[PDB]
Amino acid sequence: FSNVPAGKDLPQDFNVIIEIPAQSEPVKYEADKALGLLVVDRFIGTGMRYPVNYGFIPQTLSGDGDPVDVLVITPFPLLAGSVVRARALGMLKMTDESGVDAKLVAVPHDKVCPMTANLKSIDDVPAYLKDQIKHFFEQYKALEKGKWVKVEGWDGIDAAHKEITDGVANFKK
Amino acid sequence: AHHHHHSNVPAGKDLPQDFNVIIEIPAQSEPVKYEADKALGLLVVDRFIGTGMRYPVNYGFIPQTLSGDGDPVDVLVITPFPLLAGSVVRARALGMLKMTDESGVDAKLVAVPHDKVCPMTANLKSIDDVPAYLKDQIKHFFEQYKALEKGKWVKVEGWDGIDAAHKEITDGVANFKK
Amino acid sequence: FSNVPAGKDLPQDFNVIIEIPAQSEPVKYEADKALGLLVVDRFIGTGMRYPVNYGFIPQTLSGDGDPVDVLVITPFPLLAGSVVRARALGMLKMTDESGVDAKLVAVPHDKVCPMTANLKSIDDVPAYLKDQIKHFFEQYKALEKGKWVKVEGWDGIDAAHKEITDGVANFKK
Repeated sequence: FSNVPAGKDLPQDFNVIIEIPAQSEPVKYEADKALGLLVVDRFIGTGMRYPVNYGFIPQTLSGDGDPVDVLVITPFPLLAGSVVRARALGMLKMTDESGVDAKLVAVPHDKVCPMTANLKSIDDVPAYLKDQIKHFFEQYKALEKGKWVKVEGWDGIDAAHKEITDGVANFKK
Repeated sequence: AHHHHHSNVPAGKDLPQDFNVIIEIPAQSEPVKYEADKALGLLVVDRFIGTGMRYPVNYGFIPQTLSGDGDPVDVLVITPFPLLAGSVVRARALGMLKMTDESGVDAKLVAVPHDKVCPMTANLKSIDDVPAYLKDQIKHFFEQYKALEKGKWVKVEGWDGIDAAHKEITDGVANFKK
Repeated sequence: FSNVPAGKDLPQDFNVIIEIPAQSEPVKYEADKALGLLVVDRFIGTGMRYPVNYGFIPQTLSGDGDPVDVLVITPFPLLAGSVVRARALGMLKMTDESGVDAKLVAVPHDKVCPMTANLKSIDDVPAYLKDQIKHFFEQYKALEKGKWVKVEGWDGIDAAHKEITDGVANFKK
């Protein structure tokens, strides 16, 4: 996660470290140090599973103190902790109760995943998947307090690439 | 069975109503038992359990209890999605499932998590609150889970209440004390 | 894997180390030693999952430099890296763009898995399961240029035991 380059040919050709695999259970665990065990923290959202793989681009800083943030679309889930060579489709833009959030949207390299090769951009994503992606985030916080999420929409590849370019630059200081 | 008389984690922050449960088996797990082989340094496939029915619920134990010898208090955690094995969940009692083994009475505690870990189970106050469907799947699991094995049998006796649950917990923690 | 004996009573009674659990995702990973992580290699075949367990018999050597290959039928998948006590049902014979390949077909020992006990030969194996297994292999390299697979048919317990027997001997040489 630390020694993983951002990409072989940036910003078109980037690496993503998987965090949460598609279809993952909506449950947050939390290592107790003082204990050496995983503790069940809480149950996330209204009970909907993660609809895509979620991860990050290593060696990036997105002005969120966080790394650049990626939703990776694949026909089968990817292992948490794995690294996938990827390419951008675009981005999901959201507003929060505490600001703005863009998630990058990606598919793997065509040689890795030949089945996603027909997905040239975000407009190529079936409407059902896109609708499951946005709905996930709209229900994610659900319930909690004075928390919420509004999906503002989708941006394109060029915006994706800018997020990536800037992320790689920030991270260098 | 369970009440024969010949860790780091605490039993609860407010016994007996408020306890901790270490998950051993997640819900919906394959009915297959593996055993670590010390020599080989590998998991060996031990047996296919029962008749092929998956675990209808999460199974774990309350730490720093003894219900019988080398038998901690036994717990069936109800949660809308499975819990990682070796994970710890703060729970509360709903009641009990009462069973007879070829080795005596086996009483499983039933539980949901804490209302702030799992808001979805909040509406479940006792075993009567538990949908009929889940209740039937849980006792059915247990009816069938020794099915394969010579000289082994189970006899599900029925459900007990939150009071009986709470008493098992106390005995449990007390017996671990002795 | 190398600590592991071939069997407790060869050839009828043998051990299989599981590599690929049944129902596994058709996704191939690869450990990158410089990185200390798993890298997503490739999405395999046309997207059909592995229809059976796959492993090998330790302390063997088939005719081709590899250990004896095994297809292990079980009601439920088996953990990769685990060892199961098994018996033989027969063989699946294929032709390849580069030659032949025979796979051993096994179920676990009756006491390990009572529900496979009625399967005494390959003829007892449901046709659906059989068709599933063969189709998997036929569609597997499918989508690779100059790569193909042609299932020729099945052989019986005697050929299975022979492959085991010869395999054990080869390893000793």
